[PDB]
Amino acid sequence: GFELKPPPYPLDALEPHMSRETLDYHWGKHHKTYVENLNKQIVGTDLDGLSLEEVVLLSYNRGNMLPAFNNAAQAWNHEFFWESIQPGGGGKPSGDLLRLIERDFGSFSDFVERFKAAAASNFGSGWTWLAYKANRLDVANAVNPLPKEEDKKLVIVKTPNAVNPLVWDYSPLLTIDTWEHAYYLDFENRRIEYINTFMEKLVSWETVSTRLESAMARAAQREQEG
Amino acid sequence: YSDSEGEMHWSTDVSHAPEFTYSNVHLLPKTSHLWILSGGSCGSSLILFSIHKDQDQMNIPFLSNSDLLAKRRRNRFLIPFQGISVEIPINGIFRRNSIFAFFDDPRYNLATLFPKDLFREKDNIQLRVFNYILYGQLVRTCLVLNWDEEVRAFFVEVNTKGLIRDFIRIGLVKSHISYIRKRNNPPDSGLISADSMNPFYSISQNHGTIRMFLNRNKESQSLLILSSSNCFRIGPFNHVKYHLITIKNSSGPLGTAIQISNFYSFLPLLTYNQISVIKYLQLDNFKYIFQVIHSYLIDENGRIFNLDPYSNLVLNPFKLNWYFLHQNYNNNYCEETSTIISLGQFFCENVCIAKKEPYLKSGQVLIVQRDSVVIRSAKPYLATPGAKVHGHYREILYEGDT
Amino acid sequence: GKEGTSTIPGFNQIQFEGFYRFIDQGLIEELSKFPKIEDIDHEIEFQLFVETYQLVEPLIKERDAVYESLTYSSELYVSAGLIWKTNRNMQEQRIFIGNIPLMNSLGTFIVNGIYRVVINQILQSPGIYYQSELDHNGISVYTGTIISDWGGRLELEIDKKARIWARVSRKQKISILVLSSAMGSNLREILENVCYPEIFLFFHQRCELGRIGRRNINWRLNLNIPQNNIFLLPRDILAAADHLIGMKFGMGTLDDMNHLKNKRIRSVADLLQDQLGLALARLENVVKGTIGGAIRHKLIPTPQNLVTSTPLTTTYESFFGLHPLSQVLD
Amino acid sequence: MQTPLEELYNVKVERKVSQRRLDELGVSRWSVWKTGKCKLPWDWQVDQLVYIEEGEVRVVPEGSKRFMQFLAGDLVRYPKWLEADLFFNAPYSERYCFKAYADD
Amino acid sequence: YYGLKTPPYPLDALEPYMSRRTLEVHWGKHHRGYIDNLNKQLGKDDKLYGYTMEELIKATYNNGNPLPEFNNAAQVYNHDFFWESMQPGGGDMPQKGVLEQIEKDFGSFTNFREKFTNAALTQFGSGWVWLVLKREERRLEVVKTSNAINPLVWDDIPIISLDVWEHSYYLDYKNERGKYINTFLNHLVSWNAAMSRMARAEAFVNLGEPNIPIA
Amino acid sequence: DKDTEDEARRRNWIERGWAPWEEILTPEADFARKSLNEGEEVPLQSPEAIEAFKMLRPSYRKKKIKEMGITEDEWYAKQFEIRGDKPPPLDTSWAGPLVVRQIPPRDWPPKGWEVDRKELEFIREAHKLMAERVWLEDLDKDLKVGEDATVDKMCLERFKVFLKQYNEWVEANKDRLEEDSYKYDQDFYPGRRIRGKDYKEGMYELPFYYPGMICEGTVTTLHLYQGAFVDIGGVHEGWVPIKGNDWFWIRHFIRVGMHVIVEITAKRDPYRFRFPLELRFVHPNIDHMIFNKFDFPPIFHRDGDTNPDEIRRDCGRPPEPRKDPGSKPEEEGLLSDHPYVDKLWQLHVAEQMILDDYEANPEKYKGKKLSELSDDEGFDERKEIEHGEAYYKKTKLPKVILKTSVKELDLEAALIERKYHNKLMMEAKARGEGYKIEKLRRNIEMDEYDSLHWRRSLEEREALLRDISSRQALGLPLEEPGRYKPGSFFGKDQYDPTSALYQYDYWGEPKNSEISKQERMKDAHNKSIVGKGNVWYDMSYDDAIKQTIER
Ligand SMILES: [Fe+3]
Ligand SMILES: [Fe+3]
Repeated sequence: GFELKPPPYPLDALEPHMSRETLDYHWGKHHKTYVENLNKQIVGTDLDGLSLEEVVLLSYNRGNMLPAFNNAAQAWNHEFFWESIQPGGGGKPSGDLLRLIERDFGSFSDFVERFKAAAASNFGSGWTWLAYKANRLDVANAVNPLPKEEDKKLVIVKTPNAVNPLVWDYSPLLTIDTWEHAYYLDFENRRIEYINTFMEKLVSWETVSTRLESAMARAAQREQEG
Repeated sequence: YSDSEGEMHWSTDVSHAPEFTYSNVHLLPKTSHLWILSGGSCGSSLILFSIHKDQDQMNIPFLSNSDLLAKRRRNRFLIPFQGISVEIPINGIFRRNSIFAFFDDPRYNLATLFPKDLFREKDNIQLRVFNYILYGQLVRTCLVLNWDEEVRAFFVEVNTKGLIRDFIRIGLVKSHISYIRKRNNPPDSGLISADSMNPFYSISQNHGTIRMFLNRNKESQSLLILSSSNCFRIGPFNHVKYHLITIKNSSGPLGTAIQISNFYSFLPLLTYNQISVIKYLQLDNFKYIFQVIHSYLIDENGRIFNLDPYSNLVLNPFKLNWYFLHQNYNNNYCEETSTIISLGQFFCENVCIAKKEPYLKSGQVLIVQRDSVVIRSAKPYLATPGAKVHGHYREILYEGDT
Repeated sequence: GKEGTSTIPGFNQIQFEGFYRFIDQGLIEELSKFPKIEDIDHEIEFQLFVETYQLVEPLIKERDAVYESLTYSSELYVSAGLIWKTNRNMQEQRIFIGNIPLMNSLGTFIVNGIYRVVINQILQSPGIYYQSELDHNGISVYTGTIISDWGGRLELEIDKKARIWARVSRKQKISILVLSSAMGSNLREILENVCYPEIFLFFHQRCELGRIGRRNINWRLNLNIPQNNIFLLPRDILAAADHLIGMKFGMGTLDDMNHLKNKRIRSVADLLQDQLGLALARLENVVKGTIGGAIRHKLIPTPQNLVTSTPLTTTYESFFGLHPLSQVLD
Repeated sequence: MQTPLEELYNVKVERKVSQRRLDELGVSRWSVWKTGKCKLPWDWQVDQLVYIEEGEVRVVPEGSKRFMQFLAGDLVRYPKWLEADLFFNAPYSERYCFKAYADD
Repeated sequence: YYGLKTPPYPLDALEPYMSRRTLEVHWGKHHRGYIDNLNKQLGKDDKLYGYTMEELIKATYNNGNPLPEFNNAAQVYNHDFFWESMQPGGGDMPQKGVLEQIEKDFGSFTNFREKFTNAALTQFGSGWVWLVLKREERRLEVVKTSNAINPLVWDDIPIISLDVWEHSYYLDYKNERGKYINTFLNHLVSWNAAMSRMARAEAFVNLGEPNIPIA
Repeated sequence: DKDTEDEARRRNWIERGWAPWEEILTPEADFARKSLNEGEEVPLQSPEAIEAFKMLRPSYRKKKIKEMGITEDEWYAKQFEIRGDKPPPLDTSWAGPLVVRQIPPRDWPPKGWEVDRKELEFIREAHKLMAERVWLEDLDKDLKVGEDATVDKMCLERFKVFLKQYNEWVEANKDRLEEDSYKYDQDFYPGRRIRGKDYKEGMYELPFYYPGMICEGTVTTLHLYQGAFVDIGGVHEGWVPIKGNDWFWIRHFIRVGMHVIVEITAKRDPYRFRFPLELRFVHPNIDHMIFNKFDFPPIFHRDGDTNPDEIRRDCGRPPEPRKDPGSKPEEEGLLSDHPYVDKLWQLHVAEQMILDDYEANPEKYKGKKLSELSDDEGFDERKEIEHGEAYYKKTKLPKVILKTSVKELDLEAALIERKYHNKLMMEAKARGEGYKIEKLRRNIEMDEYDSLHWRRSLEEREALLRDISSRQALGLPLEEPGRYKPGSFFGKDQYDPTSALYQYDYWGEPKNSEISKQERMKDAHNKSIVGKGNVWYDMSYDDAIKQTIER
């Protein structure tokens, strides 16, 4: 039921990089099918378009994998993926992330090499995520009697097919579409170039920071609400 | 009645269809013999079907401010021993809602009974502190333990340099059927109970093959044991009657057969049968279907070598030279040997192979070799027409069974 | 333990072994069956502490007992509990229930100065028995019968594909098509899990099989119910028709009621235990009668005052004097 | 001869692993689990990569009477669905990181 | 230590239903990359080395917990099985035993094609489409397996394999997987290949019926 | 329904493994079957019965044998001839010529037995040659026949190097392997190592063989329940898995003594698997007459096979199934019960036990420092978890005694804490108050040990969740396959007291119920303390500490 949000940048913004005709099918074909299938599957269900993010969580059904889940996750994944890239790209994180990756992944140089290796090692079609970890299990003894600041850290999670860290109660910050359709059309099968160009020419740290300044706001209330 | 454990068998003259279509009873239109193939029945011991399968050799037999001293653990707890007096049954079992401590309060709120551990695991035991009235001291409280399997109480002692302290624990020893997912093993405290597990830090015949088959009328495979008490060897006799830069022919490997791209199979077929040709042949390999074996050997350099392409010639890998095959392996089957005794056939007690050879004991031919034959003991029972055979084919009968 | 393995066993061992079993095991078993005493709820509660039972050697010797025409017997003492909840105070006393007759090593009792022996009785064992039956015209109807420790006669006969009669008595001719739920069981949830169900398309008198019956009902019907359970189960009734149908097709054989495996021998141990149970059954009525009189007069009686030696002594004297099995020693 | 329990239960063992491996694995960032002489029955519902710093741990698979001796400085990867116990006789601490499917 | 086995046809022989350029990367890069990675892993371990292809996949599968070498080991077999499953001038319609078995198990080929296409379409993400023979059930089956999973892990014998990995069709059919699936079954699938795979499978399943004596 | 005498017979062959095997009857037994058909006591009219009657005299047997021209031993051999219709003759047609490459076995070298790695890598290069594409069309091209086709024209160097290594290994292990055969295999059987005088030099060991190679051999023994065994010139005979009534037709073709061309299907460990060389006939082709298949190859059960899981793990057999608990592992509560805390609790008690005694009376303790204190005598013979039996005034209860050596105690840290906590109560006594201490230094170190164990259960659980979806999205099993089979698999009779089938609650619980009898006592026992009291209020124990602290 949800409308397909166009990417917040012109379709011809990264021609010296991944071309528009690739995007004409990655967004105009792949993403259109994902959203329209949801419109054909959420016609009269119990949800009928409550909120897109919780639909993936609701359709997750704790691993039961309802049929609408795959299109729902892909719709959010690609939509989240479009925001992750701006025409400028590259650069380095600005302050807010720097206090984290340095204390979690040693250094930015260590992190980027680790991030590229994780995405490259991702076998088959899937997604690689850099997600803030603010997990809260709905089970006995889940709450830590002595919470610590370093307990909620940044983790690099590689997920197959269509599954996002939202099902782990994590808050994704950035992701790379390691599905072959995202990168196979232009530079053949060189996923390494796809990962390199994504990190050095396409990452939007400011967008990640905006999606990170929200991360420790959903996290900023859990410890004080109780 | 059967005089030995074994499996039912009849060659013929017994109605395959039962008398009624719910019973293991068969009628004989003609008189015939019912054979009981002797076999050890190990039905008195547990059989693990994941490890015990057909034709397995069995070299081994089958099986068969004192508060801070307490502790709240998983479905158990310890308490100091002598105002929290302890009440216990004669043998000691707290079924449900039973009290184990009252703590009579003279003032008529509760004093802590545990060191308030920082992690509250989801235990089945529930502790409740019911306050009674006794009139209608009067508000003497009580300690009630409840679960949702039986608790057991037995005091443990901490010996150290002579001095002694008593400690009563109350476990939740269950039926052991719920002890899945070994994490959930109160046996983590079971060793301090009546257990004798070695810490591997200070601890420092029967034969027979498995004759197991699935009788679908039982939905459970039945087991027989074939050993030296059932199968015996008949004495040796002559029953098999047989009908160039090269070395003598010797039985051995020819080398790995590479796959043929014309047949696009990773492991080459190398052979069709009568059914296969009229079922699997792509109307293009007919030119290659030969009735005679043609052997080709290639080297690491890709060169194709055959020697004479008219006779069965192969290379011996161990001695690295060519030699002839035995009989050219013609497509049409021809009799090479002819054994007097065929495999799987039965005979009675006094059948004679020849004049010199002694008589053959009753049984079924189980193993056929070049000279000797191994027989599985069988006991034929003569049955007249109109008799009723109890049991389906290959059904296990024990001693005394009708 | 290896008594008769090598030598000829003592001729009185059966009498000897039975009595020791009765003293060792047949006393607490019946005493444990003695219930609590209370009317509804008042300043009264009476009970017996079974674990504290004691037996005292008789004062009189065997020669004195026969010469005086007395009964050579031991005295049974059990601690009893009484509380008056209006006072809410516990009164405890070691009461004297009565006298338990003692036999000598030769296997003979003396009651009122006469040597009496308790001969052995042979009865049909509790369990399922499949036996054919013929009628005025001849039906050859296979019949399954269930016997309990009370001599139950729950017959279950098959009239081919028609109903399965379950007459408890001769006038109780009743089917089981609608008795699927019956006592507390259910509808066709497990009835169709064995063979075919197309055929379908009291509290304590004879309802428990006992220790012996559970073994036999499992022995024939091949049931996984543990021997610890005593009460009959609808699974057992369900399995009764299961093997009953097989007899129609020729599988299995009819039980021979004259076979000793179908018989049970009850010795002096069994009979003395039964009379003890009757005595306690008469004893609980005495205390119930006593508390009614005590309440009606409003006096504070000791636990001894609530009991008398009559229920225990009289029943044994009646047993030895009237029961056909208790014969005068020849 | 019977096969050793190591490859029988496909438990990866990397004895006296060189310092190069410990870097890219982030062993310095693995959680610490320290214990003394005790017995820890357990069943691995997920793959676990355990590095041992001191002491030694003897693990017996459930139903077995043979133990697997792991010394200090080794790397042990307990696979999924493994039912066993963790015995100890000396103060023992480990750095571990449970790994999901294709995690790393 | 397995060489990169070339397809039984030149890379340009699949035109126009398959561009040779996509073959140059699907077989020249993806398959060869799988070949090189597997060979490096086999050099480390002498236990995995020495396993046959069918045994190596099943052993590395580890009963549902694949070893790190499984992905490379499974893929090299799948890609090798994929090239032989296709041939120039392929497609058409199977005959003889393969046709009889498909009719016997799936009712009709058109029923099988619908079952085959639906399994291929519903396969989400990277995976393979397998026409396999069940050892215990003694019948043909269509199974969808994601990523490198192949029915050898369940002892099933593959007969026809279809690669629905996005690298196999994107350069020619992009998002039109259905058309790519259809042209595979119409002009690419080698039904002659299935018969030979059936012949080897027949050596282990015996799809025939016995000849019970009258006596 | 029913079953005619054509499908029940078919069902018997397929499911019951029926086969009309020949019965070689004696003249007395043959006469019984031919004469009881006619009745009980009647003149025999059937010529078969009449002839069977005359054969009861072996003298009459001689006349018939003499008349038909038989040496009286062919007749004894004729009676064993297979009766019934013969199967159609086999016509094994080769699928083109067989092309053979002398490829060294992949599994070489054997377990252990380090060899020249440089030579080994040279050998292993031949394995990559398997991928070479070979067509029957380009086969006669550059074909060599005769002198040019001799061995001296062949490279075979990678195979030759393997032979050099193989021969060296054979010499160093010929005696070692033979002794193991005697040590483990009591009796020689087809498929076991040929030992004793029957062993001949030159027999190929198992590492010489590898699946996929073609061998020429002769069948030496036929086993009805196992199959035919082929001698392929090795120490262990090859095995072809032919089982059951399939032999009824195969026995006409596969007969002992014939020469066959066979293909090695699998090679296994001879110690575990009893038939280490699993074979497959390629001439004659029997694949169209083999309907009974071994799901798993038969294995031994050696002396040390105590753990069933080890046995099935050594081979490829599935694990032992168990009843599924029905509870999702991920939704189960986390565990914080660190096992060492229970042991650590014993040490904590001992620290307070010595200190309390030391503080109580200034005994001989002053002679030796607490840290300097040594253990007593006889601590070795204390079994340290030794059981026992005790009995109180009213109750008889089991007792367990736990010794604790003074070596594993931090007395100096404890006594300082003991004194420090002792120097913290007189202030309360200075104000007339209690001094219930929150926790002791031993207690807090239990908290971190539980915290460490809880942390292990935590990060595992979240990693478990991530593992669930990856397997769920990929079809991989969440739990171990084979293990945790569905319900009703374990037989048909399961005692379920919850189910009304096994329920005995017809009209209330009978007074003779052991549960009810063992319920009224708890009714008596719990009311032996309170009597006819009434419960004012009731709540769980966790809440019973909160309001007292809040006071
Ligand atoms: Fe994508
Ligand atoms: Fe592919």
